[PDB]
Formats: sequence, C-alpha cells, structure tokens
Amino acid sequence: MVKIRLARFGSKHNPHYRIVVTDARRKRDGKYIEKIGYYDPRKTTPDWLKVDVERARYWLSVGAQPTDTARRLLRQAGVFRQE
Amino acid sequence: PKKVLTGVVVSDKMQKTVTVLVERQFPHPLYGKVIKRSKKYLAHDPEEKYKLGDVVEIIESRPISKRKRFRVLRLVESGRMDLVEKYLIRRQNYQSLSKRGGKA
Amino acid sequence: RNLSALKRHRQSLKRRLRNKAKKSAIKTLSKKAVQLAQEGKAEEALKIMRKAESLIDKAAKGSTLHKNAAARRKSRLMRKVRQLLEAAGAPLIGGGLSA
RNA sequence: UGGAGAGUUUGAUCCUGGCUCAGGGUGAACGCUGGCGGCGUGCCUAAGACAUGCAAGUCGUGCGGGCCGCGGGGUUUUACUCCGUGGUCAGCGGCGGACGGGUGAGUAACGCGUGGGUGACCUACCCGGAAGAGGGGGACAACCCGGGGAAACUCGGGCUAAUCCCCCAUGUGGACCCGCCCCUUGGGGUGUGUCCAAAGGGCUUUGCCCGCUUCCGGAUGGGCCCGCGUCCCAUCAGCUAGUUGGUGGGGUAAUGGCCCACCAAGGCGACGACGGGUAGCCGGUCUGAGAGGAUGGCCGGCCACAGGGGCACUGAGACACGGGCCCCACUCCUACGGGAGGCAGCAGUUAGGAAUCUUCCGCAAUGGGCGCAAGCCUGACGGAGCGACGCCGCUUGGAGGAAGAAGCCCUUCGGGGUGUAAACUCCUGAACCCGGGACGAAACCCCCGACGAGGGGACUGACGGUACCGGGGUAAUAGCGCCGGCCAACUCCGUGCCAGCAGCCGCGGUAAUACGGAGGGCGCGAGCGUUACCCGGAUUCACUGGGCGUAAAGGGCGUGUAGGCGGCCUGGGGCGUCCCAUGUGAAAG
Ligand SMILES: [Mg+2]
Ligand SMILES: [Mg+2]
Ligand SMILES: [Mg+2]
Ligand SMILES: [Mg+2]
Ligand SMILES: [Mg+2]
Ligand SMILES: [Mg+2]
Ligand SMILES: [Mg+2]
Ligand SMILES: [Mg+2]
Ligand SMILES: [Mg+2]
Ligand SMILES: [Mg+2]
Ligand SMILES: [Mg+2]
Ligand SMILES: [Mg+2]
Ligand SMILES: [Mg+2]
Ligand SMILES: [Mg+2]
Ligand SMILES: [Mg+2]
Ligand SMILES: [Mg+2]
Ligand SMILES: [Mg+2]
Ligand SMILES: [Mg+2]
Ligand SMILES: [Mg+2]
Ligand SMILES: [Mg+2]
Ligand SMILES: [Mg+2]
Ligand SMILES: [Mg+2]
Ligand SMILES: [Mg+2]
Ligand SMILES: [Mg+2]
Ligand SMILES: [Mg+2]
Ligand SMILES: [Mg+2]
Ligand SMILES: [Mg+2]
Ligand SMILES: [Mg+2]
Ligand SMILES: [Mg+2]
Ligand SMILES: [Mg+2]
Ligand SMILES: [Mg+2]
Ligand SMILES: [Mg+2]
Ligand SMILES: [Mg+2]
Ligand SMILES: [Mg+2]
Ligand SMILES: [Mg+2]
Ligand SMILES: [Mg+2]
Ligand SMILES: [Mg+2]
Ligand SMILES: [Mg+2]
Ligand SMILES: [Mg+2]
Ligand SMILES: [Mg+2]
Ligand SMILES: [Mg+2]
Ligand SMILES: [Mg+2]
Ligand SMILES: [Mg+2]
Ligand SMILES: [Mg+2]
Ligand SMILES: [Mg+2]
Ligand SMILES: [Mg+2]
Ligand SMILES: [Mg+2]
Ligand SMILES: [Mg+2]
Ligand SMILES: [Mg+2]
Ligand SMILES: [Mg+2]
Ligand SMILES: [Mg+2]
Ligand SMILES: [Mg+2]
Ligand SMILES: [Mg+2]
Ligand SMILES: [Mg+2]
Ligand SMILES: [Mg+2]
Ligand SMILES: [Mg+2]
Ligand SMILES: [Mg+2]
Ligand SMILES: [Mg+2]
Ligand SMILES: [Mg+2]
Ligand SMILES: [Mg+2]
Ligand SMILES: [Mg+2]
Ligand SMILES: [Mg+2]
Ligand SMILES: [Mg+2]
Ligand SMILES: [Mg+2]
Ligand SMILES: [Mg+2]
Ligand SMILES: [Mg+2]
Ligand SMILES: [Mg+2]
Ligand SMILES: [Mg+2]
Ligand SMILES: [Mg+2]
Ligand SMILES: [Mg+2]
Repeated sequence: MVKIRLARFGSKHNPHYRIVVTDARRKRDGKYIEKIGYYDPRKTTPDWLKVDVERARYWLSVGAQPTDTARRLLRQAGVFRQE
Repeated sequence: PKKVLTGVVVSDKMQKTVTVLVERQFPHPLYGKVIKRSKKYLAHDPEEKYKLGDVVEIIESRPISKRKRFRVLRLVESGRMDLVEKYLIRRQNYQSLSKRGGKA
Repeated sequence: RNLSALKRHRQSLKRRLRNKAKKSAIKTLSKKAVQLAQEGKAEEALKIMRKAESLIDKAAKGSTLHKNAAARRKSRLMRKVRQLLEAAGAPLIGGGLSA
C-alpha cells in the first residue's frame, strides 16, 4: 500500500525520525510523498513529538496504513481521539 | 496544454502528411544576440487540405506514425512561396559543400 | 543450493499449460467462426461466434487474458463476422449481434 | 558584504608574451613523526577470478498426507479397526521472491533534467461506495508400485483434498457488435442481441472475525508521447530502403513502421545529418567578485546492468542478480554417456595497483515479507572493529624562578646567544584505580470499555558496565618543514663547476646567509612535508573582459550564394522585449 511510518534522520546514537507518508516500497530513508511530523525518542527538547492531525487524518482517509509505532505516535498526538 | 506551433508547409510530397517548418527567435545563452533557429515537423493532413506554402498552426497530438506526432490545426495565412523558396535555396546550396564544386 | 523459487518454477509450468490451451481454443474457434462467414453460413457462424465470445470473456476471468485483451479479440471478431455476412447474410440466429 | 598581486627576456626602459609562485579543494597516495575522544569516511586499478559461512521467505486460519510417539474407544480377549493428541518432514495451494541490497560495464539516447500531453493506457496489496456467493463436475503432487542414471536427476502405473481447475444458474453491474444522444480522437450516456461472476476458513458459533466475486471511485506506483536543454573531432559531408509517408492487418494495458502485406517515393543534413571519440544523467560538489571553469566521489532521484550473447514463460508487475531455456568463454565433478557454478549481496581470499577495512555483535530500535495472532525471516538496518583518511574537540602542565648554572654556539677575548628555558619551590591532577550507572522503550500482546475512542497492565537493549555522575590519583608523547629573491627567518665550520641543491629565477670555479653539518631563527603542530589532480590568480579563448601597421594575427584580388545587419513617417498585429497574478522549482546540501 502506501504507509505512514518513520524515516531515520538523526546521526550515530542520536536518532530523530520523520513521520512520513510514503509508498511502502521505498527504502526507509528515500523519497517520500509527504512529511507529516517528527519524533525525537530521546525526548531531548520539550517539543519531541509533532504531528499535524489534519494531514495525518487525510492520508488515513485514503488508507495509508500506519506502522505499529507511527500509529502509536499518531495516537498520542490525538489523531484518533474522536470525542 | 498540447503545444501549438506555427509554421510553413514546405512539402506536399507525401500522402496525408505535410512538412511544416517552424522558426523560433530567442536570445543566445552566452552572447546574448537574438538568434533564429528552426525545425521541421511532419504533420498529419488527412484531407490533403493544406498546400505548399500555406501557413498553418500545428498541434501536439497522439502519434500517427514514427516522425508524425502533430496534426495540422487551423490555416493561418494562405499561400506564400517566399518562405518555401527561401528554404528551397537553403537545401540547394548543399550541392556545393562536399569534396568537389562547380555550377549548381 | 536448492531453494523454493524451485516450487514457483514448476508451478508456472502448470499455468503455462492452462493458458496455452485456453488461448489455443479461442484461435481455432475464432478462425472457424470467421471462416464460416466468408461462406456466408449465417446461423452456424454466429453459433460458433457466440461460443468464441464466451471462451474469451472466460479466459479473461483469470489471468490468461483478462483485460481489454478480451475486448480487443472480441471486438476484432464480431467485426470480421458482421462485415463478412455482407455477402447476402441476413444474420440468421442473430446470436451475438445487434439488429 | 564584492575584485591585492609577485618573480623571470634588457647595460638600462616601455610594451607584447609564455613560464612559474603566493589561495582554495581531495575517496588520496608517499616520506619523517605519532598520545586521547566524537562524528564522518575508506579498491580511483581487474564490470578480473573466486574458497568457506551467511544473505527470501512465510502461512495449520486454504488442503490432504508420510515417519517417530502417547492417550481414549467398538469385542469376553486378541487380530483387525475408530477417535483425540505431541514432535518432525516435505507436497499441493496462497502472498512475497519485480522490494530491499550491489555496480556504473553499456548508453550522446525522451537516457537524464525540465515543463507539458494521454479522447492512447495499466496499477497486486491499501481506503471509500453499490451488489453478490445457488447447484454440479474434474485433475495433478503428496502417498503407494515399477523401471533408466555414476550423479544431477529422470520415466511409467495407481489413489486422493482443497481458497487447485472446469461446466450450469443468479446480472447489482461489466465487456462486444450495430443504431441514436451529448461530448469531441478511443470521453459520457442509451436501446435491442450476445457474452462474463464467486471460496472457503476461524471462532469466547445465527454472529461476528479473516477471506472470495463483480462494478464505480480514490490513493500510490508506472507505460507511452511531446517542447526546450545535455562533451570533443568537419583531418567525419553527405546519409537513409522499414528507409519516409498511406491503406489494411498483426501486437500490446496503450500510441506507434513496434511488426507484416500491398501502394506511393519519400525522409534527414552546414541550425552538423552520417561517422569517429569519450561519457551513466541529475540534486549537488570544488573554485570564482561575478559571469564563468571543473566535477558527478558520500547522500538522495532517475536510468542501465548481474560472467558474455539471445529468448520467452509465470505474474498486478520481470524478459527477472541469489527463476527457466539455448549458444559462447571460463572453473569444478565424471563410471566417457553426462552433469554442476556465476559475491557488481555481507564478510573474506587472490590478482592487479602508489593505494582502499572485520570471514565482528544484534534483530533492542527504524524499515521490509508472510501471518488473525503468537511469531518467523531480514549481511536492509542499528552498532562495534580496523586505517591521523577527513573534520571538530583535547593533552604533553600551571604560577614562582639568576644580571642569567652547565653543556652546545658565536666573538672585535670585553663579551653576546640558546634563556625563565632548565634546575629548584609550590599548585592543579591526562593516564590509571574505585563505586553509582543511563537515554534510545512503547507499542504489537493482554484486561476493562464494544474487537472502535479512552483508560489499566505485562514483556523486551546488540551497543554495554559503554556514555554521564561521584570518590581516589601520577608532572605525565613532539614532531615536521623552512631561513639568496619571490617569502616570515643569519651566523660558524665543512666541501671547491666536486659532492650536491633547485617551484621559477638561479647557487657551487677556496673567504657559499642557496650545497652538507652545527648553533641560532621562522612557520605549523598529532601532525608536518612531498607527489598527483581541479578552479584561482590568467581581462592567458576576453559575454562580463583582449587583439591583428612594426609584437602572433587582414584572406593575393574580385564577383557573388546562404546568413548577419538595415534611412525617414503612419497604421494593424503583439513573435522578441517588459509588467502583474498564478502553478512548478521533493528531500538533503
Ligand atoms: Mg488448430
Ligand atoms: Mg489496436
Ligand atoms: Mg630579447
Ligand atoms: Mg640581466
Ligand atoms: Mg625588470
Ligand atoms: Mg609576466
Ligand atoms: Mg581570491
Ligand atoms: Mg609508522
Ligand atoms: Mg571510526
Ligand atoms: Mg571499480
Ligand atoms: Mg565501490
Ligand atoms: Mg542469519
Ligand atoms: Mg486398543
Ligand atoms: Mg509445511
Ligand atoms: Mg538497485
Ligand atoms: Mg550529442
Ligand atoms: Mg556516438
Ligand atoms: Mg523510451
Ligand atoms: Mg492520463
Ligand atoms: Mg471495496
Ligand atoms: Mg467435488
Ligand atoms: Mg475424483
Ligand atoms: Mg493414505
Ligand atoms: Mg528410482
Ligand atoms: Mg498417472
Ligand atoms: Mg445487464
Ligand atoms: Mg465521437
Ligand atoms: Mg458506447
Ligand atoms: Mg447495450
Ligand atoms: Mg455463466
Ligand atoms: Mg462460516
Ligand atoms: Mg493514478
Ligand atoms: Mg515499401
Ligand atoms: Mg500501419
Ligand atoms: Mg533520394
Ligand atoms: Mg563508461
Ligand atoms: Mg576570472
Ligand atoms: Mg552516485
Ligand atoms: Mg564478474
Ligand atoms: Mg501473462
Ligand atoms: Mg550472488
Ligand atoms: Mg559459491
Ligand atoms: Mg601487488
Ligand atoms: Mg527488526
Ligand atoms: Mg519490524
Ligand atoms: Mg614555567
Ligand atoms: Mg597533590
Ligand atoms: Mg579532584
Ligand atoms: Mg516484538
Ligand atoms: Mg472485552
Ligand atoms: Mg492504551
Ligand atoms: Mg614538568
Ligand atoms: Mg626575509
Ligand atoms: Mg668531493
Ligand atoms: Mg610543484
Ligand atoms: Mg667556506
Ligand atoms: Mg667565492
Ligand atoms: Mg647556509
Ligand atoms: Mg633556498
Ligand atoms: Mg579566465
Ligand atoms: Mg592580447
Ligand atoms: Mg607579424
Ligand atoms: Mg590586402
Ligand atoms: Mg599574406
Ligand atoms: Mg544577401
Ligand atoms: Mg529599422
Ligand atoms: Mg531584416
Ligand atoms: Mg504598431
Ligand atoms: Mg509577446
Ligand atoms: Mg531543496
């Protein structure tokens, strides 16, 4: 399909992922369709997860499948909060 | 948009196809002076409608053959063999430039 | 050595035959139908024409033809068949054809 | 926010003019030297040949089995036989193997870049929407029996399940021929006629979960076509016969001489055809005041390739690196008939070369394939290792300390230098020891809620006892080049146109600041030099920004083709030109 997933962008021992929408067949760090957020798993700065829930939802609405963590991150920035 | 070019028919010698000569002025990259330069397009004339020396608009279109990817759209200005003769002398001169020469 | 792309290879040999024979069927039928139209045998040529149209749409159900691959071979066929019964025909059984 | 010039033709001068230097850059190599850490980077040659290991599998929730077990049944008991269940093995079947990873050999090409076209197209999985799954039949492995082969493997007979294959029905709908309608290339509607559907599985079993079928739509990914751009040789000037177009057909998902038959005689070229050479292209990189010049190495995009040459099959997709067939070259097995290979995947070996790494750890993270999931696979990947190869950071101490040791070197014999340097006094405390010890990880899963939103819980770290913190604590590596001018830095001895130096000018012929050593000095410093190459200076191919009376440069002169250029006034168009709005110009840099 087309995926929402993380692309690796930090450096050695210093990981920062970009939450991106891409055809599942690209290399993980290759040309993607759209960035919709980022993620520092080390929580080094107070702003360590950002999403944009509109695009996040757009893509979902055309069945981009999130990975088991992209979905995790997405959730946490209330993408799926429906109330 | 399908590219539309305007040019001069310099060939009737085929069936259902006319050869259009399309010029284009543009300033030269390095030296700046405005240079002419022109290319021949084989264009599709299903009615053998357009004649030698007609000025026609030509349109980008789905392939009709090798070489042919343009069809003749509208007639712009009727007959004028000046441009043709021009193009005709151009090609005639080629007779001289070789290993020999004389009276062309 | 030895994998099980090995399987896939032998698998593909099987399908090769399913297809080969399906496609074979059509040609020999299509020809038949058309050939009978040159002779202007209306009811019978349409009777074959129909069975042809079937194996074509049918081949297409799976990955032998699928597609507009069918629509071509199908179009290509009804054309030559009607054109050829312009030899006094009167589409008898009127099988696969529109009035 | 941006621009330096110098040395060298002469006895001297101005100019012309080449050569050389000062700057920057590097996947480097070579010498002398070498202590620590972080992050990068590392066969430029032979796209030479490759040992060994590992690199793409997975699903028992599609299906039937074989082998080794264990338990429970029918009988009064056994022999037989039925059911349940553990381990394992393949087979059929599904999805994946067309991604990921490697390379730049070929390619001067819509290959690439860029902007468009597609009424000429495809798209598995994924999302949305509409409708549907009713009867019937078949075969081939597995397994069983028999052969041929040394082996790789192979042939024959028989049995059998399925989400395997087929026939009928249902026609939401869809395909096709003809006609009409709008549209305008093959777009969308419509009426007869024909034609085309489906698969089952699992359950905490009437009610959901996973699948299946057809159609429309979306998302992603692609095919093809076009405008413009893309190196050198004209000491390559003519080229072409599927050639150029037409009609009909074949082919494809789709256009097309893509292929074929018949017809016409066309098509391309000085705006460089054809040929020859070289080359993956780009984002970018280096340089430059810029305009330019040079490059395409890490990374990202596209392309092409998988020992060399062809070819199709399977499939949503391949003409298919770790699939198939054939020819060729090479290696290895061989019972002479016949077989087996393909690291430009990770490591590694060998060869070539000035020169280029570990046969490492881990699936903890991120990503991919299959799976309902548990999970499995992943040399993608995350890490570590090696090399001063690069960048950055850091140490080899700090404060005191003589009119000023000793040694070494000058000297006018009075002295001057190395030199606060050393010693020595005090202070701090790289290394080293001791203790604490990470971040990267919270999801999948499970429970509550409804299998949704939301809340609750459990598991998991290769790197690694590393990073970081704390306590303890030793004065603890310095080289390399240069010192005539350019060009920062001068003295003695030695040598005698020798030995030698030298980037260019030039030094050495017995008083050499130019050779070799010494003392001293200059510049950088875990590096310093050399060689190689690119841009710069070089307005030294000059568009910006040069020249041709004598420095190199006016054609021996004409006539004239193409081409370039073109007086005054008015009007039309608006091609160049100018302006506004807008789309594009991914990421990285
Ligand atoms: Mg036959
Ligand atoms: Mg066609
Ligand atoms: Mg002179
Ligand atoms: Mg002189
Ligand atoms: Mg002078
Ligand atoms: Mg000079
Ligand atoms: Mg400069
Ligand atoms: Mg050494
Ligand atoms: Mg390292
Ligand atoms: Mg190489
Ligand atoms: Mg390499
Ligand atoms: Mg393994
Ligand atoms: Mg018993
Ligand atoms: Mg199995
Ligand atoms: Mg690749
Ligand atoms: Mg070229
Ligand atoms: Mg060439
Ligand atoms: Mg092409
Ligand atoms: Mg389109
Ligand atoms: Mg649907
Ligand atoms: Mg049955
Ligand atoms: Mg049976
Ligand atoms: Mg049995
Ligand atoms: Mg046997
Ligand atoms: Mg049999
Ligand atoms: Mg219907
Ligand atoms: Mg129409
Ligand atoms: Mg229609
Ligand atoms: Mg109809
Ligand atoms: Mg039916
Ligand atoms: Mg059921
Ligand atoms: Mg699309
Ligand atoms: Mg011909
Ligand atoms: Mg044709
Ligand atoms: Mg000719
Ligand atoms: Mg090459
Ligand atoms: Mg310049
Ligand atoms: Mg590259
Ligand atoms: Mg090779
Ligand atoms: Mg096929
Ligand atoms: Mg291989
Ligand atoms: Mg091997
Ligand atoms: Mg060697
Ligand atoms: Mg993993
Ligand atoms: Mg994973
Ligand atoms: Mg001191
Ligand atoms: Mg102390
Ligand atoms: Mg302390
Ligand atoms: Mg897990
Ligand atoms: Mg519950
Ligand atoms: Mg939760
Ligand atoms: Mg000391
Ligand atoms: Mg000086
Ligand atoms: Mg001597
Ligand atoms: Mg040099
Ligand atoms: Mg002397
Ligand atoms: Mg002398
Ligand atoms: Mg000296
Ligand atoms: Mg010197
Ligand atoms: Mg220049
Ligand atoms: Mg000059
Ligand atoms: Mg002269
Ligand atoms: Mg003269
Ligand atoms: Mg002369
Ligand atoms: Mg003239
Ligand atoms: Mg004028
Ligand atoms: Mg003019
Ligand atoms: Mg005017
Ligand atoms: Mg204009
Ligand atoms: Mg950018």
